Amino acid sequence: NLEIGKSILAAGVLTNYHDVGEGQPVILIHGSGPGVSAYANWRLTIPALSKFYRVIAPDMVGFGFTDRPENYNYSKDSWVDHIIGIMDALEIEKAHIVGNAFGGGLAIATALRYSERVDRMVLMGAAGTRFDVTEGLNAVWGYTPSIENMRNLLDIFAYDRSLVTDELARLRYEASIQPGFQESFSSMFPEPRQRWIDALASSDEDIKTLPNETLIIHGREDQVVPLSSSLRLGELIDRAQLHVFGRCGHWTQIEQTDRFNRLVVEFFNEA
Amino acid sequence: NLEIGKSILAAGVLTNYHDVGEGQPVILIHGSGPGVSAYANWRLTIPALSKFYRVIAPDMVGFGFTDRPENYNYSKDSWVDHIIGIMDALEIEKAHIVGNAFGGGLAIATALRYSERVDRMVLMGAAGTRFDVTEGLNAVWGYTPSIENMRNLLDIFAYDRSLVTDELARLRYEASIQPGFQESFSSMFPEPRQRWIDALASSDEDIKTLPNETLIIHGREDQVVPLSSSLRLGELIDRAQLHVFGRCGHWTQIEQTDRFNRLVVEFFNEA
Repeated sequence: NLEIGKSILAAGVLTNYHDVGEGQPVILIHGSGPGVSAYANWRLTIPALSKFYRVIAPDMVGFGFTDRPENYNYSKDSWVDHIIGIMDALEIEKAHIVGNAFGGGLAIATALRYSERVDRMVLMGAAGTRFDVTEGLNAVWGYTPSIENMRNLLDIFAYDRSLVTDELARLRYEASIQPGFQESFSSMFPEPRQRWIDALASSDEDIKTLPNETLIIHGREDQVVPLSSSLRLGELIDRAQLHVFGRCGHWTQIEQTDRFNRLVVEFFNEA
Repeated sequence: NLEIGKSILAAGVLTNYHDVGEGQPVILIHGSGPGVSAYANWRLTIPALSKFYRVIAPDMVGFGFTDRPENYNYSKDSWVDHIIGIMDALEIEKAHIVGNAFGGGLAIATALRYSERVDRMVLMGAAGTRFDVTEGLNAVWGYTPSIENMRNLLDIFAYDRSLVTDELARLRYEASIQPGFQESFSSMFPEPRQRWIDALASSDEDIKTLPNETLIIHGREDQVVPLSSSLRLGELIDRAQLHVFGRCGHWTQIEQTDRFNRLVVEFFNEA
C-alpha cells in the first residue's frame, strides 16, 4: 500500500508519514474524509514540490495509518500537538504549511499557538472560520461504508463528475473499511456536526493577529466548505492572497493540479 | 518622452503605441486616469511579458499621445472599434488582452462584439459590471490639474502611500497638463458620473456568454473600483480564476509587480 510510508514517534503516537525532497521544510496536512491519508490527498502534489523543498506529509492521529490510541481524546489542540510533535521529531524548527480543509483549520490553529514554528501558509478550502454546516459536509462526516456512498462523496468533492469512476469509488471504499478506520472516523464528528466546525475554527480576533504571508485557495463550486468562508479568511488575514478557481470543487489539488502546484511553488519561492 | 512610441493609423485615428517582443500577441489596455498612457501604465509589465510574447500597448483615443479628433464621439463602442482597428492595422488576427480598470471594461466589450478576435483575458480592477460610483472614482474622473490633486489621486490608487513621492506627483501633474490632455479628459466623464460606469459596463447576461479563459485580478484595498465588482465578475464568467492581492490598491501592476507579472505569464503560457 503506497499510502504507507515511514514511521516515527511523534507526540507519543507512532506516526505514518512521507518525507521527500531536500531544503526548506513544507508540511502538508490532509483533509478529513473517510479513508483519507496524507498520500491519498497529496500524491499529485508531493512530486512537484519535492523538486524544490523538503516535503513532509503525515497521517494525522485518527486518520490513515498512524496509530489510533485507545481512548484518545481527539481535538483541535491535540491535533496541533501532533503536528508540533512531528516537527520536533524531525528537527523541523520552522516550516511552511499547506492545509486542506480540516488540515487548513489545523494549520491556522498551529500558527496561533506556535507562531515562531510556522512560516508561510497555504489554506485550501480550509476550516478555521465558523460557517453553517452544509449538506456536503454533513454527508462527508456522516459517511457509512458502501461504494454508492463513496461515489456520492466523490461527486460532492468534484466539479467534473466524469473523474468519479467506479474504480476510484471502489478503491476509496476499500480504504474506508480498513481495520479501525470507520470506527475512529464515525466517532470523530458525531451529530450535531456544527459543534465541530465551531470547535475547529479560530476566532476572528485571533486570525487577525496572524503575521504570516498566506495564500488562500478555494474552488468556486465547493459543495463542502462554502467559498464565503475563504472570502472571510481573505478579509481577516493581513498578508493574504486569495485565489479562486472557477470550474473547481473541494478537490482543488486534484482538479486544478498543475495550476495549484505552480501557485504554491512560486509562493514559497518568494521566501 | 518615453511615453511616445511608434505611430500607426488605426480605425482612422493616428495612434501612439508600443510594440515589443515576438510570438503570441498580447494587447495591454491602460486605465482612465488624468495623464494616463500605455507606457505610464505598463512600463513595468512590458519587459517581463515581452520575453515570451509580442506585447502591444496602445494609447486609446482621447488618452496619451494618440490623436484627439475634433468632435470625436467617445464611447464604449468607439473604443472597441479603436482596439479592433489597431489589431487590424498590425495584422493581429487573435490576441490575449490585459485590461486595467477602464481598459478591462473595454476588453470585455471587445470580447463580446469580436469573440473570435480575443483569446485569453486578464481583467485588473476592471470596469464591466455596474457598481455604485465611489468617492475614489469620482475624484479620479473629476480631477482638475494641481500637484496636490495629483498627489491625492496617487494616494487613492496606492495601498502604501510611501510610494507617492513629490517627484512622482510632479511628473504626473506635468503629464496631465500637456496640450489637449485635460481638455479631452474633463469632457470624457462629466457629472453625473454613474452614467459612465453604467455605459462602460456589460450586462450580466452577456458576460455569462464569454467562453474565454479569464484571470480576474483585484487589490483588496482598491478605493476606486470595489472588490465586490471583481467578485461579481468571478461569479459570471465561467472559465475564470480570481486572484485578490491583500495590501494592494488600484495600483496592482505597480504595487505587486512581480506577482502580477508571474501570474499573467503563467496564465498565458497555458494556451
